[PDB]
Amino acid sequence: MNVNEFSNEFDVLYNNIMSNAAPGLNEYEKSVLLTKAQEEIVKNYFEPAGNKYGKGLDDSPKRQIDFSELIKVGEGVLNTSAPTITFDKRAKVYDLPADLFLVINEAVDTNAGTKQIVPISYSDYTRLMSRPYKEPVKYQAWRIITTSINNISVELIVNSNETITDYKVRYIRRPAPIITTNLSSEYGDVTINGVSTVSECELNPIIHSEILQRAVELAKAAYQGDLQASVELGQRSE
Amino acid sequence: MNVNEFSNEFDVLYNNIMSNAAPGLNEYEKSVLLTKAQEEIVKNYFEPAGNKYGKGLDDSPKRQIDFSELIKVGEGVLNTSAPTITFDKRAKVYDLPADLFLVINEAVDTNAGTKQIVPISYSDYTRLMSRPYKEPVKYQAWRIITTSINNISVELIVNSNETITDYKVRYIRRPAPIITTNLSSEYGDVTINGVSTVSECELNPIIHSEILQRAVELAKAAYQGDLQASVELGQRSE
Repeated sequence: MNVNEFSNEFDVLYNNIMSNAAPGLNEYEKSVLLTKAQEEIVKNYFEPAGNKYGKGLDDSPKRQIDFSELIKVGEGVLNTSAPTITFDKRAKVYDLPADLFLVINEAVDTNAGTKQIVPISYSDYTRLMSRPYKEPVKYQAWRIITTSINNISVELIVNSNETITDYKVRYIRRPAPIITTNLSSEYGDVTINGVSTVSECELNPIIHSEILQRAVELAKAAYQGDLQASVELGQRSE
Repeated sequence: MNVNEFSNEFDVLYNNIMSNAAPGLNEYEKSVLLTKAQEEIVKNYFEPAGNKYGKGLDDSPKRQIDFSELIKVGEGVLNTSAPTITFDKRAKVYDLPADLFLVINEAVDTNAGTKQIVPISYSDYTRLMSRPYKEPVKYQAWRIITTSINNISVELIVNSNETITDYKVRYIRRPAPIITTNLSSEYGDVTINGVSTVSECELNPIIHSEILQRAVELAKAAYQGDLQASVELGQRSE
């Protein structure tokens, strides 16, 4: 659905079947609600417990087609420019892509061979560093996040006696805003996420209906003005 | 089969087929279990009562070929370097090789010809020195272990008016550890028997599968962790 279809069809649902019976939303407000709705839909359909089916990213064909146009593969760049301090002796700091939303697969190409990266929690790190050897298994590497400035920096703790030659990251790209008009034309300097012009949906058409319905629900709740409605539909913001 | 194949097939037999797969083992853990299994298999197979067949070192072609790659022949060094207190006034002290696991044959070349060394027990020593003669039979010599520091020292008793020219010892060499990967680490160098570098199995490939099976059994016994498993699988340490 083009942006013009998202605006026209919001009023067949929010505005009492385009009857001007409900309050009436500007195009900036519709754009804001659509952007928030798409963020909510992505977050809910990612986590299995966030949706109504109990199914996550790759738990059904529908979920696979939902995130199909967000999945991106990018390389990490060595953060040798800044001589920071790492928590681990053998940690090579790598910076991740800027348009990163959620990581789902990471791999590192060493001289010994490719090794799947395990994002290791702060408890497992303390548990595995209390042992004699203190290295990953032969076919894996660890990863912990470190001091990050306006980006995402990750320490790659690969086994000693090995050098990192590559670092591939497969992640969900940050969705672009949904904007139904040139905001600068009538609204002075309002931006949704830094873009003031018409922005289409960068998602598969399968979830456009989901996003529009969530936007309509959010609009109706924000206008009913009840605290109860706001807190109830705020549950699904995550 | 090389160390890589030990580790790969160890994973295959341990956790790559099991239904509710357990955490994979670190290479230090795998090397430890392989070395322990190696020593256990050697000790089981040297003693007939230690294995189900009732067959010892040389009781079948398989048992010969098992230790074929572990047999070594050396010479004992006369221990006149420093003074010492021999239990028997007419015994010459000799030092065995450091890498000695088990003695299976000894022989001494005197001026009166070669003589097979019979390791006499302490009760046999007491019985034999109660007789009027107190010397070995024609074509043999007697032996008892004496004060040993850092290596076995040995007291040889030959007939009167006989000088020893050399003392050959057919023994079983101490098995070298099986280490899958260079255990060098920035957090601390760990060793199996004092060596951190990669170490292949220096025994015949006929028992490599045997060592792997014993390693898997020990791994699963450790995984269970109850006193029962440790007690019943410690019976085979010997």
